[PDB]
This record gives sequence, structure tokens and C-alpha cells, in this order.
Amino acid sequence: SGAIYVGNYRVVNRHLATHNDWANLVWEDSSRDLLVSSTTAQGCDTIARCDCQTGVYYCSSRRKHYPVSFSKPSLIFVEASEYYPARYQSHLMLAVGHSEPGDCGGILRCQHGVVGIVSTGGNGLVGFADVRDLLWLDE
Ligand SMILES: NC(=O)[C@H]1CCC(=O)N(Cc2ccccc2-c2cccnc2)C1
Ligand SMILES: [Zn+2]
Repeated sequence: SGAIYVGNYRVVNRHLATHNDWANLVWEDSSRDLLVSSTTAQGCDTIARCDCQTGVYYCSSRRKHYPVSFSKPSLIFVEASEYYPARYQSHLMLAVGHSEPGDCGGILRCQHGVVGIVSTGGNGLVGFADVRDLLWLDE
């Protein structure tokens, strides 16, 4: 689990969104595994606006942060799970590292801020849904 809080927005994995996230929906993209809902409290996370390919992510299944190199956001084939059939997920970044389904929502950060959240894994890889292109999150 996990979310990003910036201004009056809450960014979560679309497959983990609650009834309240859907009742206050701002934007959702199944191909990205992202959903953004509105909040009454002001969030103060900082989103990165950069093209970094190195950062640190939180891994709940190890209670640890790990430094990783990751690929730029791209269209990657993701095996079926109970939430989606097998499909291509867009704006996804991969790194070599540990990830389990319950790790989804863990933040990846670079020196400029939040880069994205854990969204895929298995086979010794960890996949992050990018948020750096969502410039409206800051306005
Ligand atoms: N964005 C998505 O389509 C996700 C929906 C929910 C979901 O469980 N996954 C698979 C997954 C996520 C995180 C860590 C590991 C795995 C996983 C484990 C075992 C073998 N393959 C994948 C994909
Ligand atoms: Zn950066």
C-alpha cells in the first residue's frame, strides 16, 4: 500500500483505490495503473520534474529502502493478475530489485522529489508507475 499527497490530490495504484477515491475521482488510467482523487487537507510531497534514472524506493516486504537504476517510462508487457488481464502497461519504469504485490504504493524518489510508485514486480524486477509527466498535480 501507499500514496503520494501533493496539494489537494492523492495519487494511488488504480487497483488499490478505495470507494472514497472513486467518489472523489479527478483522473484514472487503467493502462498506467494510476488513480488520482481529491483531498480536503493540503499535501506537501514534492514531485520530481526531471529525467533521472537513479533513485531510492521503499520496499515494505523488507522494511527497507533500496537505491536502484531504472529504465525511462515505457510500454511494457505485464502478466495477468486478479486485477487485470495480461496487457501492456504504459509509463512504466523497471529496475532490478525485490517487489511483492503488497509493496505497490511504495515511493521511488530521486534528488528532485517523487518519481513514481511501485506497481509491478516478480522475476527479480520492480516496476514503477511514473508521475513526473503529470504537471497538473502542481497546479
Ligand atoms: N500493475 C499491475 O498490473 C499489477 C496488479 C497487481 C499485481 O499483483 N501485479 C503483480 C505484481 C505486483 C507487484 C509486485 C509483484 C507482482 C508479481 C508477483 C509475482 C509474479 N508476477 C508479478 C501487477
Ligand atoms: Zn530527478
